[PDB]
Amino acid sequence: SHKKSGTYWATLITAFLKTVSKVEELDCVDSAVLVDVSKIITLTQEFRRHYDSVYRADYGPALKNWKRDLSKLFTSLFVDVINSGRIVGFFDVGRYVCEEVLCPGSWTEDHELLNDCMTHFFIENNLMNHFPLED
Amino acid sequence: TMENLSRRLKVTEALFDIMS
Repeated sequence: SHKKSGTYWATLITAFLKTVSKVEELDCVDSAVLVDVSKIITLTQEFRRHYDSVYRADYGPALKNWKRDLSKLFTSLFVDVINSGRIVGFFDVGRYVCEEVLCPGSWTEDHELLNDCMTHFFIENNLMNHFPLED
Repeated sequence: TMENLSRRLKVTEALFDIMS
């Protein structure tokens, strides 16, 4: 396992969002990408179980306004430190938005906006730096 | 609300990353 490119990560982020939005058949994804996607969804599920074991409210009263605030959330989340656990939290926030805020089972224009924002943040912040992947 | 979310996510990151 090692660092991957921004190019690869842009692909991986979109496949991650389409998968959790249920707008890409497992079939239709490149195998290796489907591996990395599943790896990130599994980390997010683990991260969500710890959140849920400590806190009763879900993310849905802060993230209903992801529209103007998402980039603010993302920046606080990395202010004090960058590590892979903060990255997994970043992805679970994006998974929450797809799965409960945005219109379900669809690749709407807001999904594309979520994509851009996450992709623009992951890259501009060099998150690839703190999260290696298989092979 | 949002700053509060942030705080809770960092707590969660600390538990997830408890020691690694």
